[PDB]
Amino acid sequence: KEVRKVRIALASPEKIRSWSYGEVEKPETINYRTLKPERDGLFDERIFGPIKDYECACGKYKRQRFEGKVCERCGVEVTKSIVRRYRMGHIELATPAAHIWFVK
Amino acid sequence: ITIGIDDAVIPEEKKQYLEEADRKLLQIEQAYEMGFLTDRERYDQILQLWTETTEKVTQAVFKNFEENYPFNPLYVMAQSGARGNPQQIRQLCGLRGLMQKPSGETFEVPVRSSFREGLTVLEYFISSHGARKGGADTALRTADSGYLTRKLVDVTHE
Amino acid sequence: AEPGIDKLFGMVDSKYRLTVVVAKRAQQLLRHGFKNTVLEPEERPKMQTLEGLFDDPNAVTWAMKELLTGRLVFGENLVPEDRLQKEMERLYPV
Amino acid sequence: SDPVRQYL
Amino acid sequence: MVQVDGGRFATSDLNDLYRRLINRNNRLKKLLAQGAPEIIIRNEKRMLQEAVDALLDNGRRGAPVTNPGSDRPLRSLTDILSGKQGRFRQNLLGKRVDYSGRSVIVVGPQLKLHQCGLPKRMALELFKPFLLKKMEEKGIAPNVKAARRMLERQRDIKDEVWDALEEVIHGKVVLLNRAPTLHRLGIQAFQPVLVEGQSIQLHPLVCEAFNADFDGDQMAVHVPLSSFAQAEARIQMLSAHNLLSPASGEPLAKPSRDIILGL
Amino acid sequence: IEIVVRQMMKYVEVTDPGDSRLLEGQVLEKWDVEALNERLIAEGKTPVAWKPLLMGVTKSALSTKSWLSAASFQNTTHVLTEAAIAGKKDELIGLKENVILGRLIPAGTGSDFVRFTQVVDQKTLKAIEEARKEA
Amino acid sequence: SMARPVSIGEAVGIVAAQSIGEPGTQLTQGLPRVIEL
Amino acid sequence: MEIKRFGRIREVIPLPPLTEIQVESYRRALQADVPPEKRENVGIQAAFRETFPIEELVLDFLEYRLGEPPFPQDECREKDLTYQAPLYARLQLIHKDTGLIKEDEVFLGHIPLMTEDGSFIINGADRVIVSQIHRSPGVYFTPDPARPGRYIASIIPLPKRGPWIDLEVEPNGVVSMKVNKRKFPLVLLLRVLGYDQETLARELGAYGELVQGLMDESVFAMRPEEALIRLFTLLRPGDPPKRDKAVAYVYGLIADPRRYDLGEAGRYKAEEKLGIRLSGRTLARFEDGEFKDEVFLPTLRYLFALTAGVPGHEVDDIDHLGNRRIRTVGELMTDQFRVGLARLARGVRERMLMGSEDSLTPAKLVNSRPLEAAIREFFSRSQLSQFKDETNPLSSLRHKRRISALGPGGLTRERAGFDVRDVHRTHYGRICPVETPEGANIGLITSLAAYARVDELGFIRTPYRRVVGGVVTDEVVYMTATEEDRYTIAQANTPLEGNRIAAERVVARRKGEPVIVSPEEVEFMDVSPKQVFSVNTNLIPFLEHDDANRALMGSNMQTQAVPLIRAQAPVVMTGLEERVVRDSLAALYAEEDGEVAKVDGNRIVVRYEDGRLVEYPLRRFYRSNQGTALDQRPRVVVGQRVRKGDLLADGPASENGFLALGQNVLVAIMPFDGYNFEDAIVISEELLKRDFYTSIHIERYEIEARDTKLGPERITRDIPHLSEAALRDLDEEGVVRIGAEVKPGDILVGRTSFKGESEPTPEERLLRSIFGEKARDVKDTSLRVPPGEGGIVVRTVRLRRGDPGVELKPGVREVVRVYVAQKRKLQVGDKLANRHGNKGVVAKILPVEDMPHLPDGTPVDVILNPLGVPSRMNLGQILETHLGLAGYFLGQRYISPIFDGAKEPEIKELLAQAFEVYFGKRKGEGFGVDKREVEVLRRAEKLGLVTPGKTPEEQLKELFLQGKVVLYDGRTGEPIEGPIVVGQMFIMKLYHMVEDKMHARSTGPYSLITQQPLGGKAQFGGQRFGEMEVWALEAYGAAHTLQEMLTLKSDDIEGRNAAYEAIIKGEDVPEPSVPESFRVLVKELQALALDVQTLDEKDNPVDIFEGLASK
Amino acid sequence: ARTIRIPVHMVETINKLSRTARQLQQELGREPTYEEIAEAMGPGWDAKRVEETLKIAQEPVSLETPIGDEKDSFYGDFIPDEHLP
RNA sequence: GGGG
DNA sequence: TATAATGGGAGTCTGATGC
DNA sequence: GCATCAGAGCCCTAAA
Ligand SMILES: [Mg+2]
Ligand SMILES: [Zn+2]
Repeated sequence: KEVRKVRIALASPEKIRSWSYGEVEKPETINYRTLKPERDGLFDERIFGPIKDYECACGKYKRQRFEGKVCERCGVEVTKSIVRRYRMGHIELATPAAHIWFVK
Repeated sequence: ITIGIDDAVIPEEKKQYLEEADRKLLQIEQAYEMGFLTDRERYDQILQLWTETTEKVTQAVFKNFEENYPFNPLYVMAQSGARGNPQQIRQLCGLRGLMQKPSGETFEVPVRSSFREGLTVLEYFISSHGARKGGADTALRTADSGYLTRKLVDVTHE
Repeated sequence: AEPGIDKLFGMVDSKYRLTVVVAKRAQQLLRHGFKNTVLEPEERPKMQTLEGLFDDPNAVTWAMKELLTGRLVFGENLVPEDRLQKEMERLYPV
Repeated sequence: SDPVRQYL
Repeated sequence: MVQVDGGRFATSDLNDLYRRLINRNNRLKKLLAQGAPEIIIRNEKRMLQEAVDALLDNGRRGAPVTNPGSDRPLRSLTDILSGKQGRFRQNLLGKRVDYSGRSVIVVGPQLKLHQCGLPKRMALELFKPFLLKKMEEKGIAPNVKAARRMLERQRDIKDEVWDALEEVIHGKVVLLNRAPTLHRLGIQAFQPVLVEGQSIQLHPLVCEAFNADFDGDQMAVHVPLSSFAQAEARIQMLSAHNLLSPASGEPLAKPSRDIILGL
Repeated sequence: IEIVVRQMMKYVEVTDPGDSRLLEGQVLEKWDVEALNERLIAEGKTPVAWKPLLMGVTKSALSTKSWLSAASFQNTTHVLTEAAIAGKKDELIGLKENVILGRLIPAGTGSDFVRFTQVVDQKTLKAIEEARKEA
Repeated sequence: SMARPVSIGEAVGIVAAQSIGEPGTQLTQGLPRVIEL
Repeated sequence: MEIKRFGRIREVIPLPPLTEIQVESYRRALQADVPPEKRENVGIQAAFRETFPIEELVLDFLEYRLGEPPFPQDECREKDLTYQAPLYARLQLIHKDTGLIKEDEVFLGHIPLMTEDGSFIINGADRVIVSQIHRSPGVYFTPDPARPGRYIASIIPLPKRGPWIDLEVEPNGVVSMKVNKRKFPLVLLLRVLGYDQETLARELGAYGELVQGLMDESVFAMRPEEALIRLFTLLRPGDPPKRDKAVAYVYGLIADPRRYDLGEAGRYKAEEKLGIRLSGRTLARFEDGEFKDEVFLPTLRYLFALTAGVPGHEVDDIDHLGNRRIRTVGELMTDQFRVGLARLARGVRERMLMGSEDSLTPAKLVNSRPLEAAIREFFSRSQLSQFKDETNPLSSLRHKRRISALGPGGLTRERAGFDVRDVHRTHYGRICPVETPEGANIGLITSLAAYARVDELGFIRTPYRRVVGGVVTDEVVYMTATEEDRYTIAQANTPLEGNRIAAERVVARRKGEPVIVSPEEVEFMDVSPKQVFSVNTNLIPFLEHDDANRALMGSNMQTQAVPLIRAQAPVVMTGLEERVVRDSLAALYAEEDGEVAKVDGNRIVVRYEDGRLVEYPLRRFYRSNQGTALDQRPRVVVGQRVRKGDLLADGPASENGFLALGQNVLVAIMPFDGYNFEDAIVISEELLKRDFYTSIHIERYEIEARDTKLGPERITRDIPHLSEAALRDLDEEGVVRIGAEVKPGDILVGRTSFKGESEPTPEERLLRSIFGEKARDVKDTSLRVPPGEGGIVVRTVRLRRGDPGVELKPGVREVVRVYVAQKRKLQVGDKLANRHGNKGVVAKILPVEDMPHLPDGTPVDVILNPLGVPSRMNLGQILETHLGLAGYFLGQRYISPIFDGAKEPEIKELLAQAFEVYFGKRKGEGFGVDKREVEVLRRAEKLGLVTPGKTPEEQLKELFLQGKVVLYDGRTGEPIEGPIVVGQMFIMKLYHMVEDKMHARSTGPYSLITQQPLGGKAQFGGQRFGEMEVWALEAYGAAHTLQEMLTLKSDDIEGRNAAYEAIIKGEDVPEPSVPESFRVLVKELQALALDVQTLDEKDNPVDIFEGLASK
Repeated sequence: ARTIRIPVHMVETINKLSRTARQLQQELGREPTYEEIAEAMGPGWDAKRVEETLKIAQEPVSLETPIGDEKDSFYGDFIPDEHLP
């Protein structure tokens, strides 16, 4: 189908969660020795997708015969690495915070 | 078609017009120290005298060209619209004219020289104030103009 | 200036409609390898190589020239779009 | 208005 | 988070804004489970608000969050969207483009109004994909991949490749642009005439519309790729078809300077 | 200059809503209130009383129906907060909207007037016609 | 530019802004009066 | 050849050392050559004295010393090191609680040293610190714009050394004080100073309504202590107004000679303006337990008398160059030093309150990191520390004398308005009115005038000769602008007989205002016309004939002149071209009298009278910052007798010691077939043939081999899948051999890198299996020549880890640098300019036979279009050509000083003498007047050029005196129908060359987030099609061209990939898909918690992520 | 404190290495080499290990770091994308 | 910071 | 994991619009 | 009235 319109609207917390592939539980980025992303951190492949096309993190499933499988050992989906541009995460606030645009 | 230094032709009328301007100028000075005219009035009359003397020398430059040198390069370029305009040619063969102070008010003393005769360091410096003000004005304007255009585009684009 | 550009603007109600007709026609020619052209061997646009004369490869040049002949029909809602495509691929293979 | 000062 | 050339890491400011947030959220959860007094939980909560605030719009309220030992405000989500450098006015309403080049412009009196001088070396890059196909069709190379390998080293370029390029550009136009593009004639279409040499040759008559001199101006070249784009350029944008000002209706391409002088 | 001035006068302010949902003092495009008022005069209800409004190009540009247009101009957060609250839908009428999406602008070869124009040669037009002129 | 009826589809608003803006550079009220209007 | 010098002005003093603004400033700051006890309290010394002693234990400063540089300058440039000296300080620790004294000399790091010519070497690259103009500290009074009859007194300290103060007098009648944007009634502060109502009434009172308006009873109802506490609450809402805490705040802001510094110049201006004497640089003191006023009451006293109209009170012009001062290299560096020192002091106090209050020496107590960082930060990242302009010697000379009003402690572009950019009347003789940038920076960046020097306080002074009675002495007085305004100063050209003023009326200035005056009234006189203009402007002959706007371009462009291998001095000079070369230090001179012992390409050995044999090595083909070649050539021969200061070697762009920025060419001023159009320039192929406008350029290439987690990068000759033809010019180790021609695509340094887990794909595995060849462990990462570059390899530097003397940044095994040279012949697109602002790009190179030529066969070099002259109003170039014509036949060069120059009669005399040589030769050789010469003369006599009724020789001579000659068109042989201006002009080849600027891209690198092409030629970038370019395409209605720009030619990834595949297959390009940067926008709005939905006509969502982002 | 998190004990070694160099530079009047630090650190330490440790201690740099002082051009703008074909 |  | 230690340090000019 | 906010032209180079 063809795009005729662009709507913009407020996002409920449910929908923000409807977007998210995982909760970012840790400030970690990548491991200082291996340089691979840290589990549950900002770059985690279990959340945002694989770094390499159709290849999971630990490398049990490395090619496209499996597309959509989630590796039992490392937990990463086998798909295009492009998804690290698309998939959103989320942070679950303990107490609510106001969105400054609607305040200031 | 070429340009040599002799192609900027000082009209004979210039020396005369300068003599006319100085006798006129002395009479206006007498009305100041004798108390006939004010400080405001004296300055205003001087500017008026020198503007008209400037115009006079311009017509003389172009009349001398048309009658006695109609194929002169400066004249030809200006008249055809190839390059040059009367005020620029007037600065080459005439006088440079009145210059502006750093504020905006004009000096009473004009630049009597032409680029062919050459200026005096003091004339050159006096003239510099206006050049710089013109350059700063233009620089700050292109931004105002540029911004204006973007507003117009944004309001009419559909 | 494009040859007979004034006459091409004559043929249309809006200059942009000329461009659409030209562009679409040039695409028709490229996809089908020119064998649907309405030009005749002496009307074919030519291109001078080091070898010598060959067919002008530029299809947009072809299309404007074709248009000048009068042999092209332009308008809206003439033929269902898909049916045209099949009849042309039947008449002029790929 | 100043978070340190408020806490102090 | 990318490794640059030297093995060094370069990272976006958003990562630091998130990290502040995550730390404060996690500490808040811990302070709650351990039953901290209200003064402490309150301090943590207001700090959490500020961390969210910096992430979304940094500097909007309160001191801008900075990386340590730099005064540079971190670039938050609001800064990314908005401003001259923002997403809209930088990557959306305008973009950098492929099949484009730039060089110094030089006058080309011998040109017809619809032509420009285009350096052959510029033309080889701008039309490179077209040139590869043509190099296969005649035969300068066995296939497309080998042809590209030949253009990489400048001494591996033989003279038949230049003839191939002449064939490629036949009947096609290129777009010339000179900044600032004040009105639509800041861009015009020209049929390129390949020239030896590093300079773009511009027709004298179009200098006025572009406000071009030869005191060192440069112009940018663009290649309309599709049959549709090429048609638009040749009909609507061609220099020869725009002779009158869209503003006043008066002639734009008209005699000036030497032309006026001689006549 | 007239094209621009026309856009400056694009908007009106409600003096009396009559039998409508509008509020006194609400600002809206002159076009939208005329369309509404002809639905009221055709429904037999008191029309909206409005007054002409003049705004400079900046204010006028920021007030446009298209939020992609307005937010890419200036005041990006403000434009975007009001649009998101309202649930605004951009119909992609103007140029900037389509430029942002990388769409084909609704001008020149993109205008709906010339966009769908077909070309066919007589040698193909007649060929297609004969097979279908029968059962 | 063509000295003839305008073609449907011409983006006239854009041409209007370019036609008014382009001279802005060479304006010595002056450009301030134009912006005021 | 002969050098004929014009002008009658006798200049009593030579130009000062031109780099002294740099050299003297830094020497004064470091005082390295002064024995410590004799150092004055200034620069580094003053900083230490200000920071110490450090109170709680007391750490006291004894003295500092500067070591010798670890490496010489040449070595620093080679190794990417800073040229610097070790700084040590002797410190004594005292225990106030005990008696303990420990003394040690602690190492504070290095301080960068200035070279002899006034520049720096910071990380191997040469840098210049640009002087900064700003408002002098002091006390100023300006009229209040709001109330046309009231005034504001402003107390301004040195930058970052205190707050700005405003004393506005409010509508209610009370005198208000503004500090840090907060206002209160000034009476309260007066009470804190210990003032009583009597003192203010008795001191001031004379002003009926003003003095009584300051008196407020509630404030007096409290002793000086209560008023101090009361004021503090008015300033710090929330800090408990503890009496010691309040004192601390007010003392540090006002009375502390550490947190508040009026200048030394501030002290003088304050003492002078208010007629008081300051005990220090602070607004108040803490003495005998309370505060005692210094400044505030005198400033209040001056304000009220001015508001009234008391004689002796004036407003201050804030743009006057007496009230505007220069912060030179020394001062700028010292400010950063003081900052770094204060940070170290924080560290001292924090370490003196921890780890045992006893077991600490000064060496453990001091961490020098804050000091080293402040200095390294200033030199590397400051805005006043700039990459040296060393295109030619004049470039750097000019760079060092530039004056900026921007930078850390000055304006911004987003924040500077007309008053500052203006040419002030006081700029006369101090700041050049010509040399400033075109564009946004006009008036903010300027240049020191030729005779100007910055005094110790920082005010620019200019020389004048004293005139007593009517006799002009030779005693010269350097004046500030404030002091100059007192006298009546006659112009430098006023007629003199001997030492006497010979005119009854002289042209003079009083406060910048031009005035006609009798010799009895003449107090001083200008030293020279040169003193009004910069060094670049002073290099323009016949400047009095050039419109200033073009002279500006003339000045700036000499900075851009490229050193030419045949470089020559202009045939018409101004007489400054000798001094510029000498002060630049590019040229080499003899120290004492002597005899030349040896002369080489590489060196010159001189045997002096002393008996010592001194060897001067020559800098040969060294690469400057801009890649122009700095190269010195020997000008003497073995055994030549030299005196002190005689030339030994020529530097770049110098010829026998005179500045050579270009070449002298034979020019014809005339249209030529439109190749001359709109400033384009036509040149003769003869110029390339004889190597005119040829210049050497060197480009530097660098590559690192580093340790990776995948294994070491290796610089090797073994590179996978490459033929021996490709590797031919590489040595055993993989480096290109010295003396090879390298062209784009060629390997410079071979390098291999270990393949990622990208460990060749199964598609590649099977392919590799077919050819019997296993896929290699390493991939080819070799350094290659970029498009459009290349030349001859003249040098290679290799630096490994584990070689004596070298250690690289962590992880880097080895670094190879390759220096590649190119001889650049002039070509089409290169830019030429003369000194009058005529500039143009070379549009056509004609073969010599097409060039216009004189009857005697001499072809012209350059054809310049006359249409460039009349609107531009630069006629000096015309006079330059005429005098240049005379010199071509007379074999001479001239020195015509600016404003005291060769005039028309004098040029005519020279021109007549030339005609005899141009013509008399012919009449004697047995040739008469030409037929075509008669035809032109016919047309010329119709033009009123020649007198009708004279012989052809007489008429040609009449034309030659107008600088016009008969010119033959080399194409036809027929004459040009009129006489044409021909002569010798000085023209430079500027640094803007097509070879550097030509760029093109099909596809290339893309950006990480936006996926749009990168920018710039060096990244192989795409052109920016910006908002305004999109508008143009919209106005054309080019919808598909525009859409291509927005998608297939940028960030539509599927589209750009698919379009390329179609073109190489001969298919038409596909319809585009969504631009990736729109997807970025969508995801960025989601990160802001906004739901952005693409919808169809049925209002159902359309997924532009094609299922990838939904669970 | 670090964008790349480092084990607490490793941060202690790095901080130790810093202090040591500061001592070494204060007595020597110049930057110590890797070998001089390796000596000062005692057994187990060679120059190779001092270098590897400093490599590990390097903090990333902002993609938004400005090149020049104008607001235009960022360091991230000069970084090609090596991932996408 | 230079160029148009 | 144990002397005692209890409140921080630091720096232009425009026009439009909501208290 | 007065404060608070968000505006303030385009393309290009080189240096970091
Ligand atoms: Mg130009
Ligand atoms: Zn796995």
